[PDB]
Amino acid sequence: KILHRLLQDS
Amino acid sequence: KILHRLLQDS
Amino acid sequence: NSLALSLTADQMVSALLDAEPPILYSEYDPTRPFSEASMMGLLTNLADRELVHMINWAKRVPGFVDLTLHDQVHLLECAWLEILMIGLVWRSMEHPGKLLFAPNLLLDRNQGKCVEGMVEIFDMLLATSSRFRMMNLQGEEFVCLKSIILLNSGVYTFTLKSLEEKDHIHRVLDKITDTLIHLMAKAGLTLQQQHQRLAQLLLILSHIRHMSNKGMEHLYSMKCVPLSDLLLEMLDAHR
Amino acid sequence: NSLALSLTADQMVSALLDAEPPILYSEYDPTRPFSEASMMGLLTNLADRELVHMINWAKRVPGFVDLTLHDQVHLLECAWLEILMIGLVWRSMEHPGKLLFAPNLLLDRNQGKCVEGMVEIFDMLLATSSRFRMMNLQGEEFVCLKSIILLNSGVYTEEKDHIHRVLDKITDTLIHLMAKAGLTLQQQHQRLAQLLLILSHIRHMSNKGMEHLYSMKCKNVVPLSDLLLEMLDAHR
Ligand SMILES: O=S(=O)(Oc1ccc(I)cc1)[C@@H]1C[C@@H]2O[C@H]1C(c1ccc(O)cc1)=C2c1ccc(O)cc1
Ligand SMILES: O=S(=O)(Oc1ccc(I)cc1)[C@@H]1C[C@@H]2O[C@H]1C(c1ccc(O)cc1)=C2c1ccc(O)cc1
Repeated sequence: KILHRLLQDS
Repeated sequence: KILHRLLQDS
Repeated sequence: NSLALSLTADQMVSALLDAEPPILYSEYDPTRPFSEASMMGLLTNLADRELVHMINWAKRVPGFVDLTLHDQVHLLECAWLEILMIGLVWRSMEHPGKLLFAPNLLLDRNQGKCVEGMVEIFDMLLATSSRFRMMNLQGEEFVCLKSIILLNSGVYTFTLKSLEEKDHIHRVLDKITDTLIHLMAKAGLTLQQQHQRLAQLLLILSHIRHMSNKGMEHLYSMKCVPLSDLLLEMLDAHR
Repeated sequence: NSLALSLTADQMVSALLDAEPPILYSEYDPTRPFSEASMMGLLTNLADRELVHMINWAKRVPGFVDLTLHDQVHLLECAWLEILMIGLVWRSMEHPGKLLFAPNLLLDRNQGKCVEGMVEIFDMLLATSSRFRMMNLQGEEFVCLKSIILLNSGVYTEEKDHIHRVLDKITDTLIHLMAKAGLTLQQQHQRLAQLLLILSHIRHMSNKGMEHLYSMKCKNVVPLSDLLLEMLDAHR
């Protein structure tokens, strides 16, 4: 999931 | 319709 | 001059309780193991008979007969499945993991899988029933919530006269709001607890709407078990 | 334990106000979108850029980061179109009869007729926007409603108690704004009920709008982004 990666950024 | 008649029945 | 804006909260609860429709039985017997179409035919047979009771329950809701016949049709067309679900959820409070469609039809979460795509609706219904159990929902709160769905679910979906009708619905809704707060005051909840519980109740109506829209989706796709005549008219209103 | 519970009412409002995403602009092609392709292209491009700000707005919602990563994914997947719609509705308050998708992109229901099935959602959006304008909805009330949608629209689909405590905390915050604004106790619980009932209609609009979105995606009317496509497939 792309949403997985974007919820981890910093 | 059916809902029309039952709403005005009696 | 309407009588809905004239009643008191105690007289409001009394009216909604008296107007409650009965709990209908199913045509189910455990001797015949149902299939996908067999269970779907039972729920269709049950919900069709409930609609007749719900239509006559709607008349006895304070303020509903003060609307045009075309507007009464619209509210029921948009809210009928919501009304059925919150009734199902209310009957199932004391049966964890089960949905009490009828006193003789107590379906398990595993038995809901006997229809493809039904499991997700059952889990949302079960989660909703569990929420009413944790909140210890009162029957006087249930009748208020259920009548709120009738007046609120189709109020923003409909002329200077058409706007004059929506003004009356909001007056009745604000009255039912007071009635709920009145119930929570008699129970002894503090002011902070009344605002929180009131928000909890109305936030669940958002989920009941979600379940109705999701369920309505599959309902006008399986028809493409045969549906009832009145049930088809309720479905065409959602296309 | 979460930091949201220890936050006060005024501290809850400021955290929600500062976490607000910015109002993004549409692509600056001067053509008034009257086709199905250009309409859906402008809205898809806009919605995809807003989703990135929404993911970062959600992280700054008190209590959201205190959830498991899977729970954060579930809530945003359920509520993302609800968040966008109530954003569109709030921006469009001071433009009755119009929908301010962007400062440089204003639509009326006539343009909604150029996408077969778009006009029904537009009317509901316009009526929600008018209802917000008649209630004199405040910005501090709007941010409270928008985060309520985030935490509540996926709570029933340990973690449930935390969400319900934050939801209650936001409830106290709404009443706090109404008490600070001078409303009477009857006016406070009546306005509270009105605001939360509109949330039921925002859910209805999201579901009816989601239907067409994962149907026009199957028709491939406009090439959707992978992110917007993953947010769509989450709704079956
Ligand atoms: O929304 S429901 O789940 O409808 C479906 C059905 C199939 C699928 I696949 C998905 C959803 C819908 C909820 C419940 O299961 C379905 C159903 C039903 C309703 C109408 C009907 O004609 C058939 C069933 C029920 C029902 C609920 C409360 C009642 O008091 C009575 C019935
Ligand atoms: O429900 S919506 O109108 O979407 C449709 C689409 C087609 C039909 I037919 C019907 C409805 C949906 C709501 C609004 O119009 C559509 C849309 C959208 C969103 C994503 C997308 O990819 C396309 C449109 C919108 C939007 C709202 C707020 C925003 O900040 C940004 C966009």
